[PDB]
This record gives sequence, C-alpha cells and structure tokens, in this order.
Amino acid sequence: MIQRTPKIQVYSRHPAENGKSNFLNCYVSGFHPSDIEVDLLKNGERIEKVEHSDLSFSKDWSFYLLYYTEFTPTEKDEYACRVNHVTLSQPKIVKWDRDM
Amino acid sequence: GSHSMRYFFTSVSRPGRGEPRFIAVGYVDDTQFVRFDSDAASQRMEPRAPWIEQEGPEYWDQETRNVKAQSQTDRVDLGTLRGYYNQSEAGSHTIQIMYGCDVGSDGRFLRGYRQDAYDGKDYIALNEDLRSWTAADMAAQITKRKWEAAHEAEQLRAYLDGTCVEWLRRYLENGKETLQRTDPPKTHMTHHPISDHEATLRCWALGFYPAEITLTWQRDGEDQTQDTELVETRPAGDGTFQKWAAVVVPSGEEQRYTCHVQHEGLPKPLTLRWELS
Amino acid sequence: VVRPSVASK
Repeated sequence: MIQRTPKIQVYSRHPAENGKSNFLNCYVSGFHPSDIEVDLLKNGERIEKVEHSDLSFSKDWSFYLLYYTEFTPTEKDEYACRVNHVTLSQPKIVKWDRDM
Repeated sequence: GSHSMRYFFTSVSRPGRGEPRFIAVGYVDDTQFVRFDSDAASQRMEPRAPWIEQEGPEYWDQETRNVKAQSQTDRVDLGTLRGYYNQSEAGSHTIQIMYGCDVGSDGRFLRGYRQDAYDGKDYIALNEDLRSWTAADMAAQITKRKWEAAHEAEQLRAYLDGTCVEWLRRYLENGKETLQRTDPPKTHMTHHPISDHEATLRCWALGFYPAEITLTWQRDGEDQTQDTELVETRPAGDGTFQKWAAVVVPSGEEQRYTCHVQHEGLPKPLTLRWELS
Repeated sequence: VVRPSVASK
C-alpha cells in the first residue's frame, strides 16, 4: 500500500514574547498510516504533560494531529518536536523557530 | 453564512493485539463537539464543546449506542475488505468514513455527503444526488451491488437531508454564542536575509476562523506559484487558524513582490508589499 | 447526531 510521510510544523499559538506565557504547537499532517509518535522537547528532553487533538483526516484521506503544551518562551530555552513514523528512517526532530 | 455538520471515523485493525482501534469525531463547521475513542476510559461518546454539554443523559446514551454500532460495522468491514482485496490476516488496515450535511444562512439544506476509504484510498462514495453510488474499483462494486439491493441510499439520504439537517440547526441554535463568529486574518510580512544577496519575504495570516484562505505571491503582477513555499493551514489551538507563504527574492528587489490575501471575512482582497526605506 | 443505522460492506 501507499504510505505518506508526515509534514511537521512547530510553532506557537500567539507571536513569541520572552517571559510571556504561550502555547507550543506541533502540527503533524498528510501522513498515512495513522500510527505516529510525537514528543515535544525542551533542551533535548521530552515534555511530560503534552496534550493532543483527536485523530482526524483531510479530503485526500491523509491524517493530522495537533500536539500542544503551555510554555513560557525564554531566550536560552530550545524547543523541538520529535516525530516517529513507519515512513522515517530515524525519528525526525524539528526545532522551534520564531520566524516560521 | 453556510454551516456544516460532519462526522469522521477511523478504524485500524491491530493484527492479533486485540480488536481494532476506533476513533470517531463530530464537527460543526471547524469546531469539534463530540468524540469517541475505543481506547479511552469512558467507553462513551464525550462532549468537546461547551454548547453540547447541555444535552441530556438520553442524548449521550443514544450517541454512545449508535457510535458503537458504527464501530462494529467497521470491524466486520475490515475482515470483508481484506477478503475483497485478497490480503493476509497479518497486516494492519484502515477504514475511513466521512459523512454529513451543509445548510445555508437560512438553514436550508444545501448538500449531503458520504465518502469511504480503505488504506487511505477511495473505496465508495455516495453521489451528489443522494440516490446513486460511485465505487472506486471492482472490489468496491461488490459493496455498491449490496447497497443498491438493500436500498441503503434511501436509508442514508433520510439521515443526510433530514436527521442531519434537524440536529445541525439545533446545534447552531444551542451554540449561537460561538458558531456564528468569523475572525478575519491579521496580516503582516517578514524579511529574512539568507545571504548578502538574497532574502526570504514571508507573508503571514493569523487568527482567522473560516480555515479557508488564499495567500499568493506576484512579481510585477505575474504569479510566482512555482517559487512560493506554501505551508499547510494549521490550527492556532484556540479555534483560529494560521498560514504563511514565502518567496526568496534578490536583495534590493523586494518592492517588485506583492502578497495577495483572499479570505471571506475580508471586504476586499488585502495586498501587502515590503515597505522599503 | 450520528446515524442510527449502518449497512455493512
């Protein structure tokens, strides 16, 4: 069967402001099959209490999920999303970048 | 404006390791209001929007029974479709179903729909008329023959242009405080040198509620749809959406590029240009 | 509301 690799986006709910509480988002989409592992990372360490949306899918039948957690963006704090799917040779890490 | 009610079901076979994982989600427009997860603690259809919570115990009992019944059909169908496509018992397979209806601003029925997939490809869909089916291949035709004989379309139509429309009208009245909202996009442009000679112009659209949007890049009127990096619309997580479009431009030529922002909650299509010094 | 009936494939 045809398998589709996830598209990964790491971003924040509101525009980043040092010291100001916000939401760190990892949106994973366009993947198939539905089995996926998603972790939100702070300085290379897995954030323990991360929530996700209920599995849904697009017009092209590919799946999507939103993983989220409340966070306060500091200057020295590094945030990332780590994704594992059957289509990936190794878990993919996408770092959080304020600019996109 | 126009509204919709849609239900989304995914059933995934877990070869040997138990019964298939079933996830059901209900939406009014782009707002989820119910859920059912075969792996969740409750084993019931659960509210996900404040305006649905006011529904009584007979409502949640009925929704639970009816969503579980869908889950059981899917369980059977996973074995049936494995038969049709001549596949082993060892692999994990997926069934996806989407069905629902649209109503206009007056609440008049606009369209009904039902589409099914097997392993992320079209399997069978009900046609626009709500009387006939379109099977994607010869195995799916077997389902079509069975449904045409059983008069399944008439049964499904009764729901899509009747039951569905009745309850969508109720949900829109019960959630009138939040569902009639449209948030227009907050637009802006950013600039990021990638070297001494080139820069990325990035056109942004944030906090818009009708998830539908159009962000295009034009170099002196002419469209740049081949050199544009467009990202998938993404949820902000508070019911609103976000999107960006980008183009790599030669440094000093920024004023030659325009970003056009078409959205429904916008009186006229917004035009953005990099305001040079 | 979800469909009360559902024909098998």
